Amino acid sequence: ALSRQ
Amino acid sequence: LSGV
Amino acid sequence: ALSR
Amino acid sequence: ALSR
Amino acid sequence: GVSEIRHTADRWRVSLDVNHFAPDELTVKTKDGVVEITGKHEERQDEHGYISRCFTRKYTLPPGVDPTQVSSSLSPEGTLTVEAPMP
Amino acid sequence: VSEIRHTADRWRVSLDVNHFAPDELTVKTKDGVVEITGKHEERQDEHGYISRCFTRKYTLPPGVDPTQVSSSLSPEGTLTVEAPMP
Amino acid sequence: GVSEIRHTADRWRVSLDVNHFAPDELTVKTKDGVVEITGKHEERQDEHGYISRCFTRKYTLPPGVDPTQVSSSLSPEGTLTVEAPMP
Amino acid sequence: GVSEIRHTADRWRVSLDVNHFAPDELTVKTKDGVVEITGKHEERQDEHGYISRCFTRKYTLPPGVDPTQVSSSLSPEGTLTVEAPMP
Amino acid sequence: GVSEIRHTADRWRVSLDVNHFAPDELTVKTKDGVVEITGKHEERQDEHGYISRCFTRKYTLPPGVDPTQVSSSLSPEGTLTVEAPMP
Amino acid sequence: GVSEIRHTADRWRVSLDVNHFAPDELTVKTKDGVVEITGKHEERQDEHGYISRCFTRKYTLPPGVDPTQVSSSLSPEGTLTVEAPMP
Amino acid sequence: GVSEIRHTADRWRVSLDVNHFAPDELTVKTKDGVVEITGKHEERQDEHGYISRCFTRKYTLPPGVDPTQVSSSLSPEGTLTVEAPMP
Amino acid sequence: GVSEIRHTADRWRVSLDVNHFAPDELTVKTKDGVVEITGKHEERQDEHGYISRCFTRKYTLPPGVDPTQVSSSLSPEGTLTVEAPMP
Repeated sequence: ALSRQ
Repeated sequence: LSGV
Repeated sequence: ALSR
Repeated sequence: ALSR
Repeated sequence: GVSEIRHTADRWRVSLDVNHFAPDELTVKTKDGVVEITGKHEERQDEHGYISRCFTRKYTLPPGVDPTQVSSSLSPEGTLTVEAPMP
Repeated sequence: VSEIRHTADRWRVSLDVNHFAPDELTVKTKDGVVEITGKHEERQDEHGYISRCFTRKYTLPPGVDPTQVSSSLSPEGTLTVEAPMP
Repeated sequence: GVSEIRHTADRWRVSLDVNHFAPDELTVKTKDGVVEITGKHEERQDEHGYISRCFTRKYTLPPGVDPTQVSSSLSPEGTLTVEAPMP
Repeated sequence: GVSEIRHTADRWRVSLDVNHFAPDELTVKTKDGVVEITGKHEERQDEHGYISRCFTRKYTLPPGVDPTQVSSSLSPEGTLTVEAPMP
Repeated sequence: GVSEIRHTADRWRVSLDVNHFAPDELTVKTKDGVVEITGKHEERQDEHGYISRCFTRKYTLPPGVDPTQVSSSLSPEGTLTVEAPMP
Repeated sequence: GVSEIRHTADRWRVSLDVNHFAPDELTVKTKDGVVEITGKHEERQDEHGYISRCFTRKYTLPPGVDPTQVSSSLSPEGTLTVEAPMP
Repeated sequence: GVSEIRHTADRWRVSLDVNHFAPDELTVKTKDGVVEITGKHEERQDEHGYISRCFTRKYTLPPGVDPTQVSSSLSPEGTLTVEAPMP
Repeated sequence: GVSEIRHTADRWRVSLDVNHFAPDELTVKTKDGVVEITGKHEERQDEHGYISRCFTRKYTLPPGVDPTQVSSSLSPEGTLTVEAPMP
């Protein structure tokens, strides 16, 4: 789902 | 005759 | 399911 | 304003 | 099921074919000398695909029938029988 | 199902009473307690003839004017009881 | 002589959810061909406040059912079943 | 130049009995690769009393079918045929 | 957006999703048996940023429709319904 | 969550930690001197289980800044930076 | 007679940080063996501007747990603990 | 001597669905630090009638990007992607 790095 |  |  |  | 009329001298009785509906998907209510039968089931798969159904059916009773004595039951073959004693 | 809706300026509760008409419900406040009672006579629902009765009580925050308690029933059967915070 | 097979009468059945009532707070009674089910519990504290409940529900038996053959059983899930053999 | 004979694309087809519904009581719609057939008629008198009906049935189109090329036609007997050309 | 048409024996009706346009930004005119719908709005932020839009849509009416009987109205949800009675 | 201030004499700038939200789940509008940032993602599994989230944060702009010159961009680490020139 | 010591049943528990939410802004509900925690607070002011937040997180209970025995408590540091006894 | 690894600049990106427009009916230009995406197609027939469409969407570029380095590409599905290298 992304946006967490 | 009529939640939450 | 239902009848039948 | 517009409809939505 | 079978959708026929089966009146007698001592009993008003009708049968209705509702093989697509389960017991909990049917309701029978009597008001103002009229029997009202309602059926409704959600979208579900049958032999052809996804389908939802709904219907309302009404019968007119003879005068003097006590609505608290109307009986209704569903057979395993899908025949709904509604009956009541004649005055 | 007594959905609580409190804030910092209003005490509010909503109750599901879809089987009851407006003239079958009563709300009264006494000694820091709101009492809600419903009662309806024998009546046909989706399964047949049935009569129902209940009493429910809620504790008000201390210092609520009982004359500022309002109750209203929506067309879908939600009873909302609310009052302002002092 | 030879052993025989015999048919057995159908059974009438209704189910009712009464999860709010304990077994000793429910009664099942038959009068004039009508099954009366009554629940009642005294004031009780729940998640929101205090609550007392009471209800009486009725079902009309099919004609000819022996009222002395009516039975009922309550499951752990709080569902009450009422059963009777057909004539 | 000379005239030419060309092959034609196969056709997808389903049939449905809807004799209880008039043309103006049926709608055929396609969305997301699914054909949706809806029927609904208001209360009317029949040989047993009064009756209203409603239904919604769905079919999944094969992959590659142009949804704008789906068509239908009702027969006098009450059978609705829906079809569309294959890729 | 999506456009839904339904032509019955008594009425012609089309519903159009124009949920970016205000009532004073839409126009419906009929001439030569064709309904012409035009929308235009100036630069305006939506969920992605500033944008302006314009469109013109035309529908051919069935024979005999009186253009003075065409009605058009926009719902709060942004659906424009244009309809006319059949002769 | 935490918002960092990076104003200068020439540009109004803030950075917001929104690591749970993807680019298509964020919206930045500017109206009447207020920047409004909204986020919403549907139920999905994280390290602890299923969760959904929604938020709306507003910043007040200094007077006289062109709302059409506000730019917003999300970094791959999840930092939303909103920027605009000073008047 | 003498006093007696009794064993006590194990307890299932989960812990969650919700420091941004007040007691009247958190709800704990059980549905079909699933605990659902919902938080929601209206727009308030903070160090950087205005903010409003909402979330819903779910946990699947171990089989056999009595859903009527789920309880929770909020600590001063804003930590919510949910637990229930094992059969 | 040994080979050398070098870092490469980040890229700013936006994506847009324009499946209603053909390639030559779309244009992408930069002016005053803003990207203008314009679509426009003349009247043409579809499954309902005739339709013409136009739109202009804008995006404020991040500070310091070279406007001559803006590029776009249109996938077969109908999504336009615009990107540019960051400082």
